[PDB]
Amino acid sequence: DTIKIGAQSMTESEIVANMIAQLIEHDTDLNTALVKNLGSNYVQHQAMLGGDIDISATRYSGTDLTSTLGKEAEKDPKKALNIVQNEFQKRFSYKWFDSYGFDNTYAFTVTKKFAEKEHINTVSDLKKNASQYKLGVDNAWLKRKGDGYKGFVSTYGFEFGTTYPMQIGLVYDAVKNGKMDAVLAYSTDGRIKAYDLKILKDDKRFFPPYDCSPVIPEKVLKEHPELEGVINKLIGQIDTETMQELNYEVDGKLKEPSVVAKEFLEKHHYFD
Repeated sequence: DTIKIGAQSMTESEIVANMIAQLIEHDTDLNTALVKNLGSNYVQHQAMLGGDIDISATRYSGTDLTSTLGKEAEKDPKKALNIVQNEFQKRFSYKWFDSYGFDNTYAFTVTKKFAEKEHINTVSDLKKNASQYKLGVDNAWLKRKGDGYKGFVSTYGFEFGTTYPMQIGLVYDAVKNGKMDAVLAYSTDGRIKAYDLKILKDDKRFFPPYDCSPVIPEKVLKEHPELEGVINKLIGQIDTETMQELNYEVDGKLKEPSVVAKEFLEKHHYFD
């Protein structure tokens, strides 16, 4: 009776995974374990297949759509969501829930200085001097299909001078400190606001939506009928603006994801 909760290696996945674990134990007698440092959605998916985790705390619609399901990058939020839901159900009997209420999308990000200096408002504005720029990206974007670099190139019609892959958590100082001209940040990271960075408009709508949801096998839900009510408490409850604050509590204020989770659940009375 130990529910195994997967967290991807993002602050966000850790906060949400602890929130799920605590809400489970508060409402139930099921205990819980966290399985951290899953490198990606593929790692998260494989582990669910093998039964190493019972719950993905965080999955993102555009990410599994273009990799796990091998589909085209659907550009509409609603349609892209319905497609992963019906496909996860049809293919695996896994329930991809409705969103928590937030989108966590790749976002081209620069300092306000650099954008005045280079006159940048949109991702197409980068084209003009692109080969002069250094771009910071995560370990996994350059090789991704459909929504990765290969696809960025054939949509936007240019490449950056040099691309630097690094742990996502480092792209926020690297851009503030002039070490990169641009980075491919994640929009729910709270350091974008905290460092007064600028998100460039994705003017060609290259990126799919990345609405965030928990995923749990039906097999696991039927086995523990009191689980879905728990998870249901969180659905539609965390907007982007809230998830940016929560993330910042860990990345900026250096609090444990467990403490951030506890404090959020306490503020909302554990949603009863």
